[PDB]
Amino acid sequence: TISAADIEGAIEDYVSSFEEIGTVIDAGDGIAHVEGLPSV
Amino acid sequence: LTNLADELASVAKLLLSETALNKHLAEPTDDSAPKVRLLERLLSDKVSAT
Repeated sequence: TISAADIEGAIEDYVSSFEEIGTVIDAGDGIAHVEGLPSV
Repeated sequence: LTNLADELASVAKLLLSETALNKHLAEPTDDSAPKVRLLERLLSDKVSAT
């Protein structure tokens, strides 16, 4: 299963494969945490 | 079965060594089509159909 750093490129495409919608991952006391929204 | 076990162990070793790829392949997602595409792109070379 040996593979060089070429695999790197793949993820750059994968992240580049993905409007921007995030998801609330927790909320409390007027503070929310949102995963996603890389361009925010 | 032995070949499948060896391939799976090698894949697990690769994922453990390559943290970022593991993160990308493991982050939960409603649509698994991108996950399948990347997995088959990176693995189809050195794994069996099963």
